[PDB]
Amino acid sequence: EVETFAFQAEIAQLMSLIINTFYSNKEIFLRELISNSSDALDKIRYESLTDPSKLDSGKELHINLIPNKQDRTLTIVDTGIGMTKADLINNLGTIAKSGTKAFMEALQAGADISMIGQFGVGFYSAYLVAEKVTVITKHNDDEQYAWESSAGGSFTVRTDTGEPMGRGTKVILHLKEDQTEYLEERRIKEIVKKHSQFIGYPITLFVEK
Ligand SMILES: COc1ccc2c(n1)C(C)(C)NC2=O
Ligand SMILES: COc1ccc2c(n1)C(C)(C)NC2=O
Repeated sequence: EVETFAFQAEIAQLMSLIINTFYSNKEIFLRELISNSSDALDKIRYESLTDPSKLDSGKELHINLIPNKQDRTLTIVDTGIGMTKADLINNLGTIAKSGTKAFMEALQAGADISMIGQFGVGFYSAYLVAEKVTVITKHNDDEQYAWESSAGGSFTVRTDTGEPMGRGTKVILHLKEDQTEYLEERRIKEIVKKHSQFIGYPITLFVEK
């Protein structure tokens, strides 16, 4: 059973701006997704201080970067707090509305797309490099879900029947045909070192076979 939802008009507008604007410095998408993963990890770690049982779904706090050339995907996996169904449909988008308006105003005043994370809507930079984004997520208080959007104004949510993740979030970037440099080990290594070198969780860059 697949549910289809419309983005808020303001978020659709943000996504079209990201897709349509000419802007060569696309690599910052990775910093933004890793930053989100670090925030999610910080959150479950803080909650576990007063309720250790929140780590019964997995003690390890880490980020994995997994390229796959056959599928032309780059996956950013974390074992952070995860997202509930309400997070996926409502909560994050509610919070994103104000960040989007501020980001739009900053751009008109001379900011650039690389500053998107300073407004709390860095996730949508994924559409600098991906034609489709799939998000698999599992929060301790909810079931495992799959969210997906190719932009165009809509997204879907369904219960996920794939491999159980335990707890956390996988962001699967279905890369655009001209963005496959982000599958290469040396390129990902370079970007992590430049923009994410002090993240307080181990980042493991998987190798392809
Ligand atoms: C990467 O997984 C998550 C899970 C929950 C949350 C987030 N990311 C952000 C976007 C940092 N805000 C949340 O509430
Ligand atoms: C997976 O990490 C995130 C971060 C921010 C956001 C999202 N996911 C969705 C739920 C797609 N909407 C957001 O604003």
